[PDB]
Amino acid sequence: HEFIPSNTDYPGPHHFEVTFQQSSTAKSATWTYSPLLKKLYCQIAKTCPIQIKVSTPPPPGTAIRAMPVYKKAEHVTDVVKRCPNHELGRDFNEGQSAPASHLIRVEGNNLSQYVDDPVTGRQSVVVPYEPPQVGTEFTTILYNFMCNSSCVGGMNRRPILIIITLEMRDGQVLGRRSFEGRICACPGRDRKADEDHYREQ
Amino acid sequence: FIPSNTDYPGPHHFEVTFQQSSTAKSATWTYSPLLKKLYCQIAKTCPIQIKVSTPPPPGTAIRAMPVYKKAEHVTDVVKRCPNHELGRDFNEGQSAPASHLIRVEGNNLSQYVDDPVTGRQSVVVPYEPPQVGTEFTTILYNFMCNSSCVGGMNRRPILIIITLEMRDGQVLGRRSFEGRICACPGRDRKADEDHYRE
Amino acid sequence: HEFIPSNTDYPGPHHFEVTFQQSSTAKSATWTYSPLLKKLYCQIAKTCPIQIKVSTPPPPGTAIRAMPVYKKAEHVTDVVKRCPNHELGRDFNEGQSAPASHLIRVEGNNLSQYVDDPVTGRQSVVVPYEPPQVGTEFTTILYNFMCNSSCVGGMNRRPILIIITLEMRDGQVLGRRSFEGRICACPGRDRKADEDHYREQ
Amino acid sequence: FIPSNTDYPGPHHFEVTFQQSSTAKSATWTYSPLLKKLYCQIAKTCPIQIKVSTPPPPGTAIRAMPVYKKAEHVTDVVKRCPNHELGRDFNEGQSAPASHLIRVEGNNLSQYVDDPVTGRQSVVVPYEPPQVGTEFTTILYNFMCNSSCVGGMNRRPILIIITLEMRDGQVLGRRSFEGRICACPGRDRKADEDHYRE
DNA sequence: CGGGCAAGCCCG
DNA sequence: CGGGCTTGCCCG
DNA sequence: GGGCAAGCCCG
DNA sequence: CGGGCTTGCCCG
Ligand SMILES: [Zn+2]
Ligand SMILES: [Zn+2]
Ligand SMILES: [Zn+2]
Ligand SMILES: [Zn+2]
Repeated sequence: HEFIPSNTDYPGPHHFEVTFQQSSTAKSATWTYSPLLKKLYCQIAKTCPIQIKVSTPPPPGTAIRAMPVYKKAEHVTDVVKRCPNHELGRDFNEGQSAPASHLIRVEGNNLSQYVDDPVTGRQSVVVPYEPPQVGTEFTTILYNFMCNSSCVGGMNRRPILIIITLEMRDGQVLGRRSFEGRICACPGRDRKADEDHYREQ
Repeated sequence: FIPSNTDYPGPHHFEVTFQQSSTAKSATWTYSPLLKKLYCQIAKTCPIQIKVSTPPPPGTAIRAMPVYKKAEHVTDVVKRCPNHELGRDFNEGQSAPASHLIRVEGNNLSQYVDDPVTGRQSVVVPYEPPQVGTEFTTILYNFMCNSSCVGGMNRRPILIIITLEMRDGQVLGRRSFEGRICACPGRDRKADEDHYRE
Repeated sequence: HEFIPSNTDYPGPHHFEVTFQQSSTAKSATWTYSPLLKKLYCQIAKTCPIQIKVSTPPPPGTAIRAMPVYKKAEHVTDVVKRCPNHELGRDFNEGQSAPASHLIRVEGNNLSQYVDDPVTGRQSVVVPYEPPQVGTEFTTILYNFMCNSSCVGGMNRRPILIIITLEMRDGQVLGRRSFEGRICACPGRDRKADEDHYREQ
Repeated sequence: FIPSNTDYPGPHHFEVTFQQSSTAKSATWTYSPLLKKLYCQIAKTCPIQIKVSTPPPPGTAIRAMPVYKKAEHVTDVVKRCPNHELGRDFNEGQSAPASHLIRVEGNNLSQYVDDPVTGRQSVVVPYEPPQVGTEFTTILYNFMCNSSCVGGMNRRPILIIITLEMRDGQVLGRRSFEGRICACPGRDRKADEDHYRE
């Protein structure tokens, strides 16, 4: 029943950590992350891997949820859905399991379930927590974002925050991480432009 | 027929004219006589002037229909893009279908036509004589998508075709002009006119 | 009937002219008229004397209609009424003879009629023709304008035209004259400001 | 019936803060900590942050009520100007009373009170505890008239009184700040702060 | 009667 | 985002 | 009205 | 891959 989802980082018991590994320096690169600005820059409907870590294994049945919220207060109350244009296109909605309205999708996990809170009307996607893989330090979830930030009728130029939540079976919060998201035509350019705007302060 | 263009004044000489407009960069609308092109903002009231040599038949009307200019695209029926069609911004008002690009404001006797087989869409109003002492009959048009709209007109130029016609359907007058729906009509006109000079 | 009343001057077969007498130059004169800009500057709810003259007198039961219309196309279709504040206002609707909604009222005539066409919702005011008071060139009608142009919720800040129509006993327009209206606190100030501000274009 | 705007952080250390905000001339809102004063654009989303250390009481709710600052006018109820109340521009589409100055934006549990005897207007929401990991409960307010509006607050300032209450209407906590609803909060703030040194 | 200001708003 | 043009209204 | 934003065109 | 331009929109 939580309208206006919290976005403050909260490592919780197990020290919940969200990080970004690959970095492909380019203007029109499928994606990249600005640590300085705590902002992910990503191409529409492209695969992008995010890295999740814990020190101590979370209780059984724990899940990981991703949910978008608007950064600005005026808009915060507005639910982040896909724009009409992209929603109704056959592109990407042709025989998917994911609803057409959802902005965030998970790539490569069939256990992934798409939540439409019946009261708060909020949209999100959850997957069960998996402990890395024996050689590894990270549980890698791979996400898809299905609309550009600029998309008219949808996000319409308005910034969003992506909130990753480590949760119990019932939904209790164990860990939280948030970061700004921008779905772009060209991540590198838009990143550099914003990073320079920060340098020029 | 789908869809005639060539201008034809006729028995009553049908003239479509535009009054003097703002030169402003974001003026709700403007007309370039040089380029025979109307530049107008999305959803803004855009007045057009109709003139005839002789008082026409009683059961006669004026219809406006959009069609793509370029040879490739004429086939395609021009409607509103999905975003604007479904978005709440102007469709909340009862009067016109949300699909139609061209809308008529201020007239209640606005008939929105969807040809049942050649799915062309257009808007018609009964012709009225100018009010006493007046040269022009003014119709108020609204254009409900930007020319640039993706999944709609998608940056493709279109002509607006104003036809004077009988209840029968006989087309006694035809006039047309290029249309562009944009954010900054003044700017885009100026820019075009400069580039016609090249 | 008409939903766009035309503004176009139409001198009648009976030579219809709408005139203004000498107009006090003071900053906040009850009213003043710019012949240069063909616009009256009237104080809200003040006696504003209009001069009307004709070459040949018209048939009996011929009357004069005054109706406000927004000047610009973007607003043309909006009917010109009094703002909510002033309409429901107690401050000027005691001594009530007129509908509180009507912008334009007439002072001194009790044949003064208020038309509220229910077809096109168009508000106007009508009085029967009086051949100029004896020895006079013209007929003096007193108009009152009941809202400031700037009035919010009403005609807020949007210019208007006033259309005086020389009408036959049953409808037919015999002559028409229009002029811009601005209902302000300081007509003199606003007049000068306009006229001066025009003298470079 | 004057509401007690006298402040007391009672049992739980009841306090209201304002997050950091833009220093723009016409920024939707801004707060001068220096002056006990919130500068707000009309009908814009204005977030208030509430913090408590020990929350318990179950039926507890939070109400916001406007009152005039200067004592002469304190007796006068703070309603919306007739213009804005009767107007179309912000009323149809919501389920909040047209007369009330203060509205709550992101909440359906919000209830808009009309004091049967006092005729005072207020808006109450149930106390929601901060979400896990989170410092404060963040209530979204909007203010529906400019301070300057004639027929309402005739340029005369007001205070906003946020009260933490038991479902009986028992003041657990109270905090208050002066409000100014204007077109240009940044400008008015900057100017106001300056016109405080002497 | 005119000068001046507050506070909304528009245009560059 | 300012800077600067409104305008109703108060002051003297 | 100028300048900036941002999807996508072009070589 | 990046420089650049068009067209919407907001502001060193
Ligand atoms: Zn989209
Ligand atoms: Zn569109
Ligand atoms: Zn008024
Ligand atoms: Zn108000």
